[PDB]
Amino acid sequence: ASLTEIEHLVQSVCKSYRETCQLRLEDLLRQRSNIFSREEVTGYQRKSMWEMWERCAHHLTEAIQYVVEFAKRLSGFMELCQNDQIVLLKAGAMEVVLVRMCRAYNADNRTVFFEGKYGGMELFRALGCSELISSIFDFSHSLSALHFSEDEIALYTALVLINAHRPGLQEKRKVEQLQYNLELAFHHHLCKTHRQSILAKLPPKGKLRSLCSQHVERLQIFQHLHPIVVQA
Amino acid sequence: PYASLTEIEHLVQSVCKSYRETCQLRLEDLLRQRSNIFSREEVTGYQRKSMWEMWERCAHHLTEAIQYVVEFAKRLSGFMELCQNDQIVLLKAGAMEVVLVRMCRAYNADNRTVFFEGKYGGMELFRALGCSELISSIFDFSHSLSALHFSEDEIALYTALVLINAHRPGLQEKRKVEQLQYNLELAFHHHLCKTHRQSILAKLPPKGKLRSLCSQHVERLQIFQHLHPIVVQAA
Ligand SMILES: C[C@H]1[C@H](C)CC[C@]2(C(=O)O)CC[C@]3(C)C(=CC[C@@H]4[C@@]5(C)CC[C@H](O)C(C)(C)[C@@H]5CC[C@]43C)[C@H]12
Ligand SMILES: C[C@H]1[C@H](C)CC[C@]2(C(=O)O)CC[C@]3(C)C(=CC[C@@H]4[C@@]5(C)CC[C@H](O)C(C)(C)[C@@H]5CC[C@]43C)[C@H]12
Repeated sequence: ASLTEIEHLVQSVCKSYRETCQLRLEDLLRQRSNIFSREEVTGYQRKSMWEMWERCAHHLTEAIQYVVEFAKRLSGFMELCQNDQIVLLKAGAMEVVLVRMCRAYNADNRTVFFEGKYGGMELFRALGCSELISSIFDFSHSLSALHFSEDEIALYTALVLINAHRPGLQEKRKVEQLQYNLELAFHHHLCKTHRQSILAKLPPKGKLRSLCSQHVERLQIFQHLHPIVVQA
Repeated sequence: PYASLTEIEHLVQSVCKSYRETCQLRLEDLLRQRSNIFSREEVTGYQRKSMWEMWERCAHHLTEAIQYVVEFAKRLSGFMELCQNDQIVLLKAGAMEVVLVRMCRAYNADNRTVFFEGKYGGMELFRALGCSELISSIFDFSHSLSALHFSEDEIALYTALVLINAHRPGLQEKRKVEQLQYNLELAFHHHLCKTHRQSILAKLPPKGKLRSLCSQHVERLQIFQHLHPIVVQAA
């Protein structure tokens, strides 16, 4: 495609992101000084595994709704058939949530914004999967080190989601073409803003998939269907 | 392993129990409201609404009804043993089909009205949807279902088989679904036998009828930029 087309794709992906970013970055940043006390930590830690999983499913669900609304504003995505839309969301909506997560993560003290205050990974002890949790914290930590702008997140997440490697696609060449255009958009934007250097520092592609499918598997143990599926 | 009388009886109970806990609205509450009918002015207030407003309302009722159907599925212990892919295939194909069966409970065959947003109204309430043939078709279908005079337990067992259908294309563990379907069939037939209700079997909606009605609604939702309503979307 032309320069004008690539520019228009950059603008439309960032617009769609901006409209669906769930919480404003400034609100997340302002809250950084607001940290759970030890007593509040041990209040979280003493909760039933069932209660913590319920909370964490509910945050996952709500964050995924914003990601599906992101996908719905990418005119490329609304052109795909229904099965291919489901395939991309089922594999990618939760991966996008885990990238967006880095906005709510404070690298200075290794804490995340969770339910009104920042807390460290020990807040989630009642989840009973401390290796998974610690790895999630390492992944967000590696993302924080890139210092993403809002627009880099938009462009990077569009690529996470519009992904021709997902198994089960029916219009693979079409998804490949959309993905190709989105890579051009991302690359162009980074060159224009003197930020090409991040491309070599992005996490290995399978890392994100592995972190998500371990979450999905724990949700399944706790009787929650894939969080793309409407439940209550 | 061929299920005992006790095993099949226990299956009848657990399906009816799951239904009862997720039936969304109580039958009594629906029936009591039958005397409460939209006025002509209220009807034309519906009809003047934008296509986008009425599709928003109808998508919203569909979604919420599907959530109760999904919760129905999650309580069928057979269904939680299925793999993730099969769970999706069955709900994508069957959750809204269950909704269109459950709808008959909100349908009054005496005057062909449906309970919608606090009062009963005829199909003309839905004119702004711009698919009058489809809506007329849905009313005929609910009318035909109402003739059967279903009990809640019959809706429970019928709708479990709407969902657990081993012929849905794309199933990866077809054998597992066939096993579940066969027991649900025994459970439904056993219950109908015991209550002298087997005559309803020949009268159940033809193969594909439910599917065609759901696929038409999904297509219209898709025209109005709503993905398949099994997929979580703006709250
Ligand atoms: C993605 C962001 C969003 C941009 C803003 C709101 C968000 C929220 O739901 O509050 C902030 C916290 C995390 C990171 C959000 C969603 C999911 C996670 C999650 C439940 C993800 C799985 C993890 O293992 C863990 C339990 C640590 C987090 C906690 C932070 C949460 C709950 C939301
Ligand atoms: C299934 C029941 C439930 C047992 C009780 C609550 C229910 C509700 O959502 O209020 C009653 C009405 C219908 C039948 C319900 C769900 C969807 C339908 C639907 C939108 C289905 C599609 C049809 O074309 C039509 C537009 C006529 C109906 C309207 C009534 C509704 C909105 C709910």
